[PDB]
Amino acid sequence: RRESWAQSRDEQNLLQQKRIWESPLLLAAKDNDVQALNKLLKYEDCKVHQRGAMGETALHIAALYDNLEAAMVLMEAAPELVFEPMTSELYEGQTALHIAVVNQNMNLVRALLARRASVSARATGTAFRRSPCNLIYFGEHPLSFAACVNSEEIVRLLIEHGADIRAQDSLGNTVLHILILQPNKTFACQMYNLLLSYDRHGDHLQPLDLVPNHQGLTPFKLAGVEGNTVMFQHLMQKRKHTQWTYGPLTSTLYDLTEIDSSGDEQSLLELIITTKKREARQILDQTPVKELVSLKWKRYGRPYFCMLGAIYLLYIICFTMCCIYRPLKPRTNNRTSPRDNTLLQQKLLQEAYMTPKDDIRLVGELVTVIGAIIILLVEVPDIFRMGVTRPFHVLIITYAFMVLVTMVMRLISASGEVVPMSFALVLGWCNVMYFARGFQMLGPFTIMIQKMIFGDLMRFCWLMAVVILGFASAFYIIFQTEDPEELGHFYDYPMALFSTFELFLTIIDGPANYNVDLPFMYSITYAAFAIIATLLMLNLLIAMMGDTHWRVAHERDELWRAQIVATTVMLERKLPRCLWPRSGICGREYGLGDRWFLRVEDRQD
Amino acid sequence: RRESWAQSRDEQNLLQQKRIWESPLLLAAKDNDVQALNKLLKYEDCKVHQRGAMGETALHIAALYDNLEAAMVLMEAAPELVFEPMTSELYEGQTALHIAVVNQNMNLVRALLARRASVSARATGTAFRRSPCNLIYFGEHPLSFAACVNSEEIVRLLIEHGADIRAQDSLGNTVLHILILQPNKTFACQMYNLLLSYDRHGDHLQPLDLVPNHQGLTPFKLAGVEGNTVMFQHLMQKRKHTQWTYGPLTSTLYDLTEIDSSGDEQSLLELIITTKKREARQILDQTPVKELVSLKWKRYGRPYFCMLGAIYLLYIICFTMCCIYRPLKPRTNNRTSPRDNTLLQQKLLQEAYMTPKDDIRLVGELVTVIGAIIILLVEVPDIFRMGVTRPFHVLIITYAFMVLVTMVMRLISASGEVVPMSFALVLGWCNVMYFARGFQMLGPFTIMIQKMIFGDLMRFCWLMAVVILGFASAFYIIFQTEDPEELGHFYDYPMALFSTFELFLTIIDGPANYNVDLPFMYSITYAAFAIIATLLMLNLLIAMMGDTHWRVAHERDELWRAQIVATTVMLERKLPRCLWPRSGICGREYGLGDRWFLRVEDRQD
Ligand SMILES: CC(C)CCC[C@@H](C)[C@H]1CC[C@H]2[C@@H]3CC=C4C[C@@H](OC(=O)CCC(=O)O)CC[C@]4(C)[C@H]3CC[C@]12C
Ligand SMILES: CC(C)CCC[C@@H](C)[C@H]1CC[C@H]2[C@@H]3CC=C4C[C@@H](OC(=O)CCC(=O)O)CC[C@]4(C)[C@H]3CC[C@]12C
Ligand SMILES: CC(C)CCC[C@@H](C)[C@H]1CC[C@H]2[C@@H]3CC=C4C[C@@H](OC(=O)CCC(=O)O)CC[C@]4(C)[C@H]3CC[C@]12C
Ligand SMILES: CC(C)CCC[C@@H](C)[C@H]1CC[C@H]2[C@@H]3CC=C4C[C@@H](OC(=O)CCC(=O)O)CC[C@]4(C)[C@H]3CC[C@]12C
Ligand SMILES: CC(C)CCC[C@@H](C)[C@H]1CC[C@H]2[C@@H]3CC=C4C[C@@H](OC(=O)CCC(=O)O)CC[C@]4(C)[C@H]3CC[C@]12C
Ligand SMILES: CC(C)CCC[C@@H](C)[C@H]1CC[C@H]2[C@@H]3CC=C4C[C@@H](OC(=O)CCC(=O)O)CC[C@]4(C)[C@H]3CC[C@]12C
Ligand SMILES: [Ca+2]
Repeated sequence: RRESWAQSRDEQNLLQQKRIWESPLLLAAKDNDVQALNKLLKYEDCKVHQRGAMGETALHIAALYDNLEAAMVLMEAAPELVFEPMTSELYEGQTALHIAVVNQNMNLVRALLARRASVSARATGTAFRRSPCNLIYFGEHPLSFAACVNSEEIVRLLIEHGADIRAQDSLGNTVLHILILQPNKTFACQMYNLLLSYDRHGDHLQPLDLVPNHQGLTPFKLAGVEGNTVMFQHLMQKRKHTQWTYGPLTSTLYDLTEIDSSGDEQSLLELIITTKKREARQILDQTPVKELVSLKWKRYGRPYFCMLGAIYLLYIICFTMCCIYRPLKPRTNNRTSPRDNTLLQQKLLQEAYMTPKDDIRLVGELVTVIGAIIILLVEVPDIFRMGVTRPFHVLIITYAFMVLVTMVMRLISASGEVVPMSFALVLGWCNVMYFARGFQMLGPFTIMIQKMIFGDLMRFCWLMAVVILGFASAFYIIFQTEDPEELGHFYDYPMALFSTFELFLTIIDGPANYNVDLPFMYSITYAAFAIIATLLMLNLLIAMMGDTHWRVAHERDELWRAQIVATTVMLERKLPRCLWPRSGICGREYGLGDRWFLRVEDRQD
Repeated sequence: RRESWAQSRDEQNLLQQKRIWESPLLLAAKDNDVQALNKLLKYEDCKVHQRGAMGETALHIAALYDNLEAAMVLMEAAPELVFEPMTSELYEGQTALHIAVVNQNMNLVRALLARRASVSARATGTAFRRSPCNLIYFGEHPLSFAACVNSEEIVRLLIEHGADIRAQDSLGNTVLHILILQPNKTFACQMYNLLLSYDRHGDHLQPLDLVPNHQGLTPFKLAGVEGNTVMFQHLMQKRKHTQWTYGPLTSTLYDLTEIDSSGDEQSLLELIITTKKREARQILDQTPVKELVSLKWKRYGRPYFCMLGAIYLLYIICFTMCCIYRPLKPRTNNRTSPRDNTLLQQKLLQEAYMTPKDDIRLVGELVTVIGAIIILLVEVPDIFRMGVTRPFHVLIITYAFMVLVTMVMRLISASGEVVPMSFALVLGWCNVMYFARGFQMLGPFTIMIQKMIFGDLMRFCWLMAVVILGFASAFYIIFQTEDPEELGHFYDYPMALFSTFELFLTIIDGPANYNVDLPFMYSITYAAFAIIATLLMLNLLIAMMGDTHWRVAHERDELWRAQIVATTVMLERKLPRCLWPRSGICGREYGLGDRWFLRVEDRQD
């Protein structure tokens, strides 16, 4: 199932080595063999256009095994074999110019250009596309191939012979975008300068560092999403304008145009926080950005997050107050058939709103219903307007349904409404833990409780729900032939599981009676449940929750700053303008244009 | 709100760059432009006194962007432009001599001194004052500016031209005080020697290392408060007088005048322990001081701290003894209206002191009242005599009120006095934890209990008082329609919070009855409270109290020595002389003057 692509790849690469061993022409191109390559091309031609296992000529082989002399003898006998690409599906459109560039063969690339090779050869195969299957993402063009391998010789050689500097691949990446997607980040900085040096701006469109992809990303914005910090410090030096320097002081000044959210729908700060990478959050510490989100939060962002956290805390007190005064008449019927098993003595009211203390509650209930529709008007026209659904969004909409269920369940006088009022008194209060991110020291406590549930408890609840089902289905059998008035823990099977879950966690004690003879098999089975499940499997979980606290408190300040960017972006697109002005100091009154700058000085030495 | 100071700073620094771009004269001073600076000053003058955005001439710009030749052409056309300072509020009083010194421009400072520049220019701006807003604290004078940048050339150059070595800024700091407030501490040691070398003592007042500030600190005492250890080892070598050396032995001898508390109101040991810095306690390990407070404590300081801890331990036993024998007659009235809810059967006496076993208690009560006025006579005329109130002071005055409340509450025969007797039996005993600092190994256990309450429990009680209010207001609703004779934990709402606080910490068990049918929603809600709140949020707090024990026991001996200095200073000003003599061996009988020395020998090699 969807794994034969790596199986057919390995059969095709072995099919290449079979046809390279059958033909005497092509076996005389692996190891050069100029004595026989003369003699084979002397016979008549012996089929100079022999296609191998993957669409290849005899000149592709001599360029691939780095045979300079075997191609010089071949090109003098080749009428047009520089022109033909490979005609495969795996390696499609790869001319012989591509192969001679990647191997840094400087003498062969001078040869193929001399016989008029096309430098715009679209190598549109499937072994060159951006994929986790392919270990290389070089591009499509020989200028793109020469840039990724860090060869400063062929790059000068191809531009002189007319290579296009603005060519794009299938993913729309210009030749400066692929250099950001390379592992050797230091060598990609020099190639970023050398390729942009061949940009004579002749009233063409945007000058090669602003050309977007099919997604819309510039090379600056692509270096932010991909977590490329070395190609971010180097690309920022075009944008800072250093003012006066005064001994050790240096009053630099950053441009801040593609970083801050303009009238354009996206910004750099929105792309960093919503991407699926982890190294992209490392770029949120650099000197243009760290002084931006800590200036956008100290002013304009903390007072709008505490006013939004004091209305909600005076809302969920208004909901708790109008819910512990719920109606509750004294009874209707007699004590039903179970003798003393059924203790319940209220059976809440039907439809009486008299007695004016209930009219005070009616004002306190309509606030909690209006307050639960406004949640469904700023959350439901977000997901059903953007489509994708990527987690306190889902704990504030679930609260918003459980109030709206209770309204429908009361107007029709349905009976049991203590169940929607128990998913709203605990989902409603435990969302005040969301507002513990405007405080730095209370911030990543919400991170630890996520990584202890979904990372250390969902991985060890499957080895605890097996021991608990093992010993509760053994405790039930032992106390199945007993009298469940004394020692009545395990009286039926749904209670045997709940009263073994509690004995696991050591919250209830552990049963004994001392006035009766407990069955013999209980004293052995419980003395093996106190060992395998109380001190040895519970105290393995508490140790797993003691190095998830450690590896989060070790990076306390980095997890908080990613909670401030994600809050400020959420609070900027919803809360409108004239209450949230642009950050920084504008141009247009200091002779700088329509750009929004942000200066900062730092003592260096 | 009080953040426009950094906003008006950034607009003013951009207003400088606008007026530097409008004037052809001043734009010909950034990049020197000697072709046009000749042509502009040839026209007529074209306003040689043009003030820019911040009070500046055209010569300030040529000194700020390090333009030597643009000022040489300008000063020959400048009639008096060396004289005028900046006339701003930000950069006020800064002449052009200040700017040429900071940039280490040696050729320009020779020029401005040749045209008779004043070297006593009070640069009394607001961008030079000591503040966390300003990244530099250089001073006011060009001799003060040359000392901070570590230039040994201009410092010789200014003293030859008559710079005052004893000048003071607005904060009273002489030129040796600012060198202690510099980050490069190694380079500030050489400048301390070179500036003090120009001190020919000519029957002037105290020789430049004893001149106080407006606070009263000498440069030696300022190096103690500011935590500057490198400027403390270097400044101590003036004070030690080395005696005989005998192979590896070396019997050095320290001066100990500005360290130990003289008749002067302050000492070095009082300033270290009462300042708001943390690096100031690092200086309390150096060789003059560490052998002082460990000689002031082994004798004279431990026997006066254990006699003061055995009177108090025989006082709080006298208070416990006279409080569990409190009067308690057998009743007055009947069992009041609640059936068996009100179990109480004493209702303490009014005013009977007969039956001579009560006359023994009266002697035991007057000791506990006299003992609680003496606390209010050595503590209340301290805070209301010094004004500022900066924490076992507040747990010994709170004990002193709760005894004095109980005296007033008994003489008027008021009813409920079990509440002031319960803030005095627990505040009174838990102050014997104060006297666990005369013991080295019991010492910083009092530090750990502070940093676990005010540092790890006041930060995580706000994420626990939300879950506890969430589940107690859900447990109350479920057991609101029940019979609270069986399973009567949550019978009213103040008890639902207390019986969920206890279920959180796992001190009471967890309710069950097994003879009745508990409601269905309880078995789900409690099985989610045992997970989110017993093993996952409690065992996150216990891990937070396991790396606060670690980071205090790692520095066990440093926290104890700061508890001995703070005890010895407190016990020296209250307990008078003739019971606490001066430490060290005096002069005046060995030909050394009126100084109090302390010798120590150490094997070196
Ligand atoms: C009748 C009166 C009482 C009206 C009551 C309205 C408020 C109690 C509600 C209405 C809309 C709610 C907001 C709707 C959306 C959000 C975003 C939501 O953010 C997330 O889910 C996470 C995003 C992030 O991590 O930044 C958190 C709750 C919050 C602020 C809600 C807080 C409480 C609000 C203001
Ligand atoms: C921290 C570790 C132990 C997590 C492991 C998860 C499970 C082992 C626990 C967590 C939730 C528990 C359940 C939560 C609630 C109930 C309902 C309880 O009784 C009922 O309310 C249903 C009976 C009825 O139908 O009336 C029976 C046990 C059961 C299934 C519990 C069985 C054990 C469960 C699956
Ligand atoms: C009738 C008889 C029993 C008189 C009883 C008097 C003592 C029981 C009281 C009176 C004054 C009290 C003292 C008043 C002041 C202080 C300083 C106080 O120091 C601090 O608060 C912290 C200072 C530091 O950290 O060094 C600690 C308690 C102590 C020694 C008190 C110890 C107990 C004393 C001697
Ligand atoms: C009747 C009920 C409400 C009991 C009330 C008890 C609290 C009011 C008391 C009991 C124990 C006290 C604590 C005991 C010990 C310390 C350590 C103490 O730490 C230091 O003083 C260390 C610094 C130093 O070296 O002086 C600070 C006060 C504190 C937290 C105390 C704070 C107040 C507490 C919690
Ligand atoms: C270690 C963690 C859990 C600290 C978190 C702090 C709070 C969650 C705790 C600490 C003190 C507790 C309070 C201490 C004492 C009381 C009084 C108690 O009943 C009373 O005495 C008042 C009722 C009446 O008026 O008669 C009700 C619970 C309450 C408020 C407790 C509720 C829970 C509190 C606020
Ligand atoms: C009636 C019974 C079933 C009670 C049901 C309780 C649960 C449905 C609730 C109560 C507390 C909740 C948790 C409270 C806090 C968090 C942390 C929260 O973490 C973050 O959002 C961190 C990331 C960020 O910074 O936004 C994720 C949800 C989670 C696990 C919640 C998941 C759902 C929980 C377990
Ligand atoms: Ca128990």
